[PDB]
Amino acid sequence: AFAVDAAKAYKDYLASGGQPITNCVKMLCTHTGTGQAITVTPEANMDQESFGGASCCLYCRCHIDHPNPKGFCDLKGKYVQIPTTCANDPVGFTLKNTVCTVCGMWKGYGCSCDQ
Amino acid sequence: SSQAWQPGVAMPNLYKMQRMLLEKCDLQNYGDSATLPKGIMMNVAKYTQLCQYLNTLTLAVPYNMRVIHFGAGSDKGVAPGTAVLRQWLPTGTLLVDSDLNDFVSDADSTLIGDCATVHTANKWDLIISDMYDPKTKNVTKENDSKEGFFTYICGFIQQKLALGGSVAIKITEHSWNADLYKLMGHFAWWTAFVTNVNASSSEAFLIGCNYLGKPREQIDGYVMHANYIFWRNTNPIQLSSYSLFDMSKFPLKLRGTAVMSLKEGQINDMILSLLSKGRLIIRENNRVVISSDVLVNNEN
Ligand SMILES: Nc1ncnc2c1c(I)cn2[C@@H]1O[C@H](CO)[C@@H](O)[C@H]1O
Ligand SMILES: [Zn+2]
Ligand SMILES: [Zn+2]
Repeated sequence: AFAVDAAKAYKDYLASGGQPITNCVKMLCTHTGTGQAITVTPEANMDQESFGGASCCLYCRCHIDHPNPKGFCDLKGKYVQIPTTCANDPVGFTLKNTVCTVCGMWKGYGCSCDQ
Repeated sequence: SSQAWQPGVAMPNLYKMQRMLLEKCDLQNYGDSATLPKGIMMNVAKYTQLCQYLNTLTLAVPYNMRVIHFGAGSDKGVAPGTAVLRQWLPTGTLLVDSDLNDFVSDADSTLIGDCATVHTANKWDLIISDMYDPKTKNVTKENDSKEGFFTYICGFIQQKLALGGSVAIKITEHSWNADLYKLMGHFAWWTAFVTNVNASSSEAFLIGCNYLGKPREQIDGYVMHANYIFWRNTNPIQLSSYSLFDMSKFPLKLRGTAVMSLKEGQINDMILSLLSKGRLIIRENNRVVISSDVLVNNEN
């Protein structure tokens, strides 16, 4: 079957110098949270921004089916923590990275499990 | 000030008691804009301040709380206000939102269409509306009570707001409804709340606190809106984002308020007192079921 590869398209578009998706919904919070990647309430630490999840989901924002047989969205209804250094492109960040299934931190941005 | 360190300013009781005539609204800081924290949307700041204020009221906060949010979309296609509400509300709160125009949301369920098409089987503990038509801001025409979605909201409150529940409905100088003010008299308490980040606007949130299902007070909505405008016209509010920087006590406390199903004959004065204190919600505790009417038409 033919299916649009939306993730590859955004990644290629970024590399080509396209402006990252904007209007991701950044939350006010204490910035004293756990720092885990995807949480039921904002959990940014001092090095992170917390965003409304739907607004950082490429599939939600571009009105395309989620890459999941169930069509279930990982981010909608939750909050995603983005390193402040990457918060200019929360959608790119969530797309290009992965959450540790053990500690819940972003691999390489908080996960200390291979230490 | 004092005021500048609050999330905003609530209409002083003495203004509510006046009998003013409706005048044009001329705000001294009409052109000012608040300096928002870096990267924060106006609607996030505004809803944060609204919720900070609601934290000071006697809201009923049951388990299995149900909240519906009208006017939740944006020209950007996202729902900043819903995102703040879901952060504020206890985890597990059922949150439904809606807007005329399509948008993506963190709500548990979203309905796209005119709010007049929306129906729910269940009652609600909190109703938030940011609905607004900017075509109402027409300074060249008389400022009469508006109908449209305000007519829907008034009926929706009377039919589907649990006793003990509360509302926050956005108004402006020109976006208002007299019956909605009159319905504020059916709550234990009410105010018009102006956020400090948006204090240069005639916007306010008309807040009804603890619904009683009957009038506690007879309010003339035409006069009351005139009273609101008179307050705004004579009380410049200093733009302020100070409260946004202190989010430590932001989440709404899950009070576990009691929910009972009761028939009208059972609502005695002791129940009414409990309702008025934020200590009771009266409604079915059944499933939340919603729908939107869809008009079917041909083009061929
Ligand atoms: N009758 C309606 N039913 C539902 N939503 C409504 C309306 C009207 I009139 C306006 N809006 C929504 O209000 C948002 C703020 O202007 C906007 O997002 C706008 O779309
Ligand atoms: Zn999604
Ligand atoms: Zn890990």
